[PDB]
Amino acid sequence: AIIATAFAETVKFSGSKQELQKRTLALYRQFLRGAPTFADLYEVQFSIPTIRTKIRQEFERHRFVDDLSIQNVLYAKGHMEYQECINFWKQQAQFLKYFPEEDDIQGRHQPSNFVDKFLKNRA
Amino acid sequence: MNTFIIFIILIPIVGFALLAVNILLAVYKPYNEKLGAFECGLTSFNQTRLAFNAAFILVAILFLPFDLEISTLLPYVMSIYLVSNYGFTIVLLFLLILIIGFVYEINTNALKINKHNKPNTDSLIYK
Amino acid sequence: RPDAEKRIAAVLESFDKISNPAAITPTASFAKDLNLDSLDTVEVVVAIEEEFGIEIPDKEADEIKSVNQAVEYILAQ
Amino acid sequence: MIINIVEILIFLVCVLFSVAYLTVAERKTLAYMQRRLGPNFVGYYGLLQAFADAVKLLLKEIVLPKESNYIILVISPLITLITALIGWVVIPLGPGITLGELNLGILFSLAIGSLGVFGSLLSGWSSNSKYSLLGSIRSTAQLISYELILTSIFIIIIMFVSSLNITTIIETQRVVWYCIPLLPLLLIFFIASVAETARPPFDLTESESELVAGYFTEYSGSPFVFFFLAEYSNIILISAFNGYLLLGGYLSFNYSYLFNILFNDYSYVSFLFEGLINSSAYAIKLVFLMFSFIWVRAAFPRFTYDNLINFCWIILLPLLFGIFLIIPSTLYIFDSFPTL
Amino acid sequence: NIYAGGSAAAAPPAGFRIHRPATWEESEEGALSKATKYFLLAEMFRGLYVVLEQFFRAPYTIYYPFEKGPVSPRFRGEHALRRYPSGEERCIACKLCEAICPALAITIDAEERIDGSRRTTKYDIDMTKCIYCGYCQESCPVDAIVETPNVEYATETREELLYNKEKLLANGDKWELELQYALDADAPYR
Amino acid sequence: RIRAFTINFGPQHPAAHGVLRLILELSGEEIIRSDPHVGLLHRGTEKLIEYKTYMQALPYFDRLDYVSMMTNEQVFSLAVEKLLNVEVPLRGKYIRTMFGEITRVLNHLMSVCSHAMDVGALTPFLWGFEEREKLMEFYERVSGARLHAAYVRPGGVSQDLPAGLLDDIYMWATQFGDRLDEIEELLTDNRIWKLRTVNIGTVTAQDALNLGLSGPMLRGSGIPFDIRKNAPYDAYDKVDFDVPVGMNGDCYDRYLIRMAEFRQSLRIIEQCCNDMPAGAVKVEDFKINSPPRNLMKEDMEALIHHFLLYTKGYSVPPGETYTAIEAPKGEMGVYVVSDGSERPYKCKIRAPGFAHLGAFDHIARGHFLPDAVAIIGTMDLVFGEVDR
Amino acid sequence: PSVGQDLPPVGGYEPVQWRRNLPARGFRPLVYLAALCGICGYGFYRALGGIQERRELKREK
Amino acid sequence: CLYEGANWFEREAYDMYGVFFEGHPDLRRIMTDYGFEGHPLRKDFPLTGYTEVRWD
Amino acid sequence: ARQGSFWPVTFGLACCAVEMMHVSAPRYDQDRLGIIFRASPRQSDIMIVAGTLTNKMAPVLRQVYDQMPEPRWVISMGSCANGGGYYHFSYSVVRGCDRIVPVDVYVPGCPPTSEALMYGVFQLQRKMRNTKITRMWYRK
Ligand SMILES: CCCCCCCCCCCCCCCCCC(=O)OC[C@H](COP(=O)(O)OCCN)OC(=O)CCCCCCCCCCCCCCCCC
Ligand SMILES: CCCCCCCCCCCC(=O)OC[C@H](COP(=O)(O)OCC[N+](C)(C)C)OC(=O)CCCCCCCCCCC
Ligand SMILES: CCCCCCCCCCCC(=O)OC[C@H](COP(=O)(O)OCC[N+](C)(C)C)OC(=O)CCCCCCCCCCC
Ligand code: SF4
Ligand code: SF4
Ligand code: SF4
Repeated sequence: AIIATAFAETVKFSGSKQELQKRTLALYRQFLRGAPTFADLYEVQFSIPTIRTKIRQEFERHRFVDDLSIQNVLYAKGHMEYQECINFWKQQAQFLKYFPEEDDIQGRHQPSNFVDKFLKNRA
Repeated sequence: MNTFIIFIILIPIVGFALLAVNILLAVYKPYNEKLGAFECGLTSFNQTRLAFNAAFILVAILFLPFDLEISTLLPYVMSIYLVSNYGFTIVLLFLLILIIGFVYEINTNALKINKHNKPNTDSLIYK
Repeated sequence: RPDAEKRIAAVLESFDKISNPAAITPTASFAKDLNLDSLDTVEVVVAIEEEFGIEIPDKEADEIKSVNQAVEYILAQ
Repeated sequence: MIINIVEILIFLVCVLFSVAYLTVAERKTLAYMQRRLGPNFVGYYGLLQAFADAVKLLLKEIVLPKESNYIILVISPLITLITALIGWVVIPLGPGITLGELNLGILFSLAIGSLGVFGSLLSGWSSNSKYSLLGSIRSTAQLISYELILTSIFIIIIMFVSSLNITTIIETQRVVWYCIPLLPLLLIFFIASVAETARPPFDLTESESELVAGYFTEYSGSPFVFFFLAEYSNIILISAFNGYLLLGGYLSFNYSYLFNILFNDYSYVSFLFEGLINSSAYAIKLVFLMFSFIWVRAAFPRFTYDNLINFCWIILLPLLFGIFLIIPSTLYIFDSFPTL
Repeated sequence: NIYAGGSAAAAPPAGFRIHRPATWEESEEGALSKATKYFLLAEMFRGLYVVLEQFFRAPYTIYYPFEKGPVSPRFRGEHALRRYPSGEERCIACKLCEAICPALAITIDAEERIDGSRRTTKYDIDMTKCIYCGYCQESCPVDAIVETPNVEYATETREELLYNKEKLLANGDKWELELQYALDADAPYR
Repeated sequence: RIRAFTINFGPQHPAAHGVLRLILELSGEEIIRSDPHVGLLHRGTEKLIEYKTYMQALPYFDRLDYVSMMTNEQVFSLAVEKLLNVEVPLRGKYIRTMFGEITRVLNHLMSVCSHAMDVGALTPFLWGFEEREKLMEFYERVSGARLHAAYVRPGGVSQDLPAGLLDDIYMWATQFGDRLDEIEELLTDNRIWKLRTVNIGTVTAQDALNLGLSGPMLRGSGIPFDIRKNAPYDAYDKVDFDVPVGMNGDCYDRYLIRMAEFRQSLRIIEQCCNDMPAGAVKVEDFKINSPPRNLMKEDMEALIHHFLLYTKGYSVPPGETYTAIEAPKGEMGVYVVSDGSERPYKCKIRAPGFAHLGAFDHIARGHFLPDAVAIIGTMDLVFGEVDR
Repeated sequence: PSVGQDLPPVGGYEPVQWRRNLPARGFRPLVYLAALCGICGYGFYRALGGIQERRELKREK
Repeated sequence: CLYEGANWFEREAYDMYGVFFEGHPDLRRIMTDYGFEGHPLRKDFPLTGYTEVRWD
Repeated sequence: ARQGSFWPVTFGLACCAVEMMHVSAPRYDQDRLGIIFRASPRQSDIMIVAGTLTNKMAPVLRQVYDQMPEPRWVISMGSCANGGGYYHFSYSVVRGCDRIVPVDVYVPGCPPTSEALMYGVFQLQRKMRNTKITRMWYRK
């Protein structure tokens, strides 16, 4: 395996936090440019800004992470997920893993209080 | 009414009838995941345009000037007795003028596609 | 050009976290004047380049901080 | 009017059966080459297998995928079908027994085999995929490239007759066949015949290409039965071409002495007996030839496209130029040119 | 001697050097003799004649529902719970077939019955996760479950392919004449 | 900018051997970059070995590399024998030499004939599978089932041969010597089979080591190495044979050395039919494999041992081993970490075809698209190996 | 003790065939070419004789 | 960088174990599902796993 | 007609695929029954899931099944193809193709003997005897 795959990056670990911040910045740009490609590629039902707000929300999940080393593994996993999504190796059934709640309302009787959780003993 | 033209009218009606018995007798019942081209159980994006080799196009561009000779040799082969000893030499010269253009083609290796699988010709000179 | 900067501001208007769409001055900083985030800057710069059809490299994308620099940048095409 | 419609009915029904049992006979002999029986679960000894395939195949539905032109997808089976079937006129089953006797039957036989390329190439664009289109390119380029040397072998044979009529060739052939002077021509016409149908000595599309089932992969029902019929009609049709211009058409031996023993006078039993002998000789030529096609299918691997084009244009065709030069020169050296 | 280091008695063998490939001029064949084989396709015709010889010989096919192929008594198919002479269920619920089964197909509940004898209340095999290793037959000390050589029991539902105690006792009923033939020839070798 | 059109040889493809997704980026017909995907068959067999005892872990090995069962059985049994510090008897060594070679004959038979089909020859497919049926009858006699046999166990062998098999393996060998000359006729000196396989798949001898290639692919390329001569095991020292090793790294010398390992394997079968001794077939003691059913129904000690080797299992001393043998695919080994408990703490197979498919895009650059398929047939991808 | 097992014969089996049995069959290639030229040239004899005979027939008609 | 054949192995040791190999072109998953969250051959990961598949 | 010609797609992927190539072998022939592997689902009547089904292939198995023309059946060969099998408690496996494709005949056996696969084929052909496509339209 002399030559590598198209959107590959040799995995490299940064000792400063600001270089990691620059790389996650560039990576958000790379996801965000490729969202029309994903909407065309996986033949989804909805609009491009829902993919874009999914991308924003998945970075909103990991904002207050302190440890640089954990930020590094998190960056490498995110770039691998990008490389799978952009090359069309993932399929539409695993692309729509990312959207479990949009596709259908699961049903009536959502338990919120203690009583509705109790009547079905958490189901 | 010869029996030559019953045939050329009659093959199609057989073919139209077999196509019609398929359209009438089989069910239709399609949907979206049934539709779509086949490549090995995986969908993919098709690229809008792809590149090709010059020999691929060159086979069928080059095909026609050899085909036009083979149909030019067809008037001679019917009149070969009349032009005894004379049209023979003219057809020789015609074929020889063709053969030297053909040996141009085979000397240039126009239809051959090379391989870029070079075995690393250059040896290991150090320092 | 005059119409193009209006197009930049018309893109930049259609977002959230801006409680004053009349606060889009030609020297508006994204972080300072508009209260945008670390992600919102490269959200809006990609939304700007989407409007035209051009593509921008990384050294010309990391540097854009104000709408002044976007209108200075606009003539790459 | 009643007599020409019953003759074309009987020739149709004799040829359309004989292209069905060809495929049965193919599975049979390919099985026994590989030391296994063929089909024997469909008729008393496996016969009317092709009718089981055909009646089921007409009951499968026709799917027309979303990238396709649906008309072109269904019209290429019709034109490939008729073009593989229109060429059955001009063959004689005896002296002047054709379905239309015309003065130039080779030019017709050579113009219909030119019309058969389209249903390959055109079928590549229906359901336009870039992995399908390029496979149709490779198939069409091979198909025309061996049609060239096919046409050339014809014109080398018509150098000896100087008549485009076909029963004129076979009557000319009574003194000697054309295979026995021109033995290398039989070998290279056989391999060009194997190429022109894209048989699996010389195949790349059905097996090796990026489609698993050739250019016709995405089909079902009537568009598959028409291609399937057209390939084996092409088998027995180029077999017929070999049967008349290179082997004896309907000629086996002299059979004058056997007649002067048996018969006394011209009567309908005599014309019937002579027709049986003539078409029996033609049929045994054609059956040995379809057995040769199935026999060369069994023993061999296939070709790269580079091997294939290097085969046709660089090896066989210069040899063919030498043949163009040597044969009218041999008719020249001795005082023998053929008369119209 | 003493060898260097990076050096054993695994030297190159006597003759590991190749000979230089022969040029065209140092060949015993003539150009005419070689090219007759070239244009007359010699070895192609030899390989053609091989399969022509194979056309004229005896095929191997047997006709399956009328003629069956080979059987050794060791062969394994569907499952059967045997019975003693004079009819007793043989399964003393020792759970050894359950403990060894590499794909966890066996499930058993066991209770002491009215006689005070130890028997299975529930015996069960999932045939969709059975792998036919025969450990369940090797493990049983009473030799209560065996593998009958029946492979012809293909079904149309999954529910039918789950074998309780009753289906397996009916199999060990049905195949007992046959399992006699199998264990008369296997039981010394076990 | 050389823009490359991308394809897959996806799963539903006859020449992809079922499970192989193969992203190929081509420019015209040359391949400029290849990328095999794998995992479509992967089942986590190695996570499952850790929750089963060694005797229960025994079928996980002939499930993978499903063309050559007894060799996969043999590598795990030899690794556990090395950990257990036990010595298998003499007859049990000669019997796993022999069934390790009709497994080799069956492997090369399936491999050469499936390659010849992938290129286009149809008849060796059926002649070879006939000889495979003649050998699956012997597996059906020896074990119970034909295709998956748990015969080679960590103690030794499952059970004794049937009563009259040794006079039968001779009667097969006498005709197989001619049945394989005949398959050799229409491939070895076919000009089509030659031209389709001459400079395809060329591996230089220094690149064959960095890629981790072994068996017929390392011996295609000049280097004389095979485990059953270099580091011998299971009574291959006592049995005399030779080894074929190619000179050019092509697919044709990988072909010619397969054709001669049939010959050498038939030589093994004859020399082991003649020299078979008597004696025990399992290991001596009943603390690692079971007593006979004659004895355990009479013996209190042996009933205790029988009832414990199946509920609990035997225990292995704590340690780690990598045991490598030569499958017909190449060098196959297993790295097992033994807790000291009766379940392995960790197992790992080294699939031989894993390193071969991993070395695909080093070789298959610059070749045409038909020549990306005859190179699959030489690296012998059965895919029980590659993913698991 | 070991009774009832399968053992080899006391004299051993006969040796099997494991060498390549590929004997060179056919005539010399010069024999096939000489036969080819003979078959061809006799065919050209009959063919050109028939062409000249057909020319005399055309003269008569 | 030393060995051309190592990287697939390294990458296999990625997906089952999550061990990193710094300086590796084409490090990503192999022989698991594409959207698979988790590293299987690891003592906290259960046998049957977290998810299952059906056709809705 | 649906019986005497009988065309499966050669989906077989693992252990049970070689056992299918023994149904192509000269001892148990399938040509003598009318069986041939048209290796494209656009032309195969039926499918054979012969081998395991992991979670990475379940959409691929369905997309191959989606394509075949409407008179279509499927037989499930092996024990890994009905109910998971040997790999039932594994993270990356589908517990049988019953979840993905609607299956008509189950052929059990972990290498289900070529005898038994052929018997499953005869059972499917018996199911084709009583399909009653034209009696159904009379509303029996
Ligand atoms: C002194 C007078 C002059 C003497 C010479 C006489 C000249 C006239 C003789 C003409 C006869 C020509 C017959 C065709 C010749 C084809 C030549 C050939 O074999 O192909 C060579 C080609 C390899 O080409 P190359 O690159 O040169 O190989 C060098 C390797 N380093 O390899 C290939 O391309 C592959 C081979 C393909 C062959 C096609 C095989 C397909 C079908 C075989 C038909 C068998 C017929 C059986 C029919 C029934 C028989 C009863
Ligand atoms: C049904 C009619 C079929 C005719 C055959 C087709 C055209 C002829 C092709 C030439 C091949 C050939 O016959 O060559 C003859 C050679 C045998 O000669 P040799 O043993 O090598 O000794 C040669 C020693 N020298 C060189 C010193 C003289 O090959 C064979 O016999 C192999 C079997 C092919 C059988 C073909 C059937 C014909 C019967 C021949 C029985 C001897
Ligand atoms: C390069 C080519 C060199 C040819 C050298 C051969 C000289 C042999 C001498 C025999 C002549 C002879 O005696 O045969 C004469 C024959 C038969 O004629 P006729 O009817 O009996 O004569 C009666 C005269 N009337 C008609 C006036 C009454 O006529 C021929 O044409 C056959 C010539 C032999 C064929 C040579 C072909 C060579 C192969 C060419 C491959 C392309
Ligand atoms: S069948 Fe055997 S192992 Fe199973 S519970 Fe009964 S006696 Fe025990
Ligand atoms: S044969 Fe094996 S998997 Fe099946 S029940 Fe017996 S021990 Fe369990
Ligand atoms: S069913 Fe059995 S033989 Fe088939 S793939 Fe699964 S474990 Fe292997």
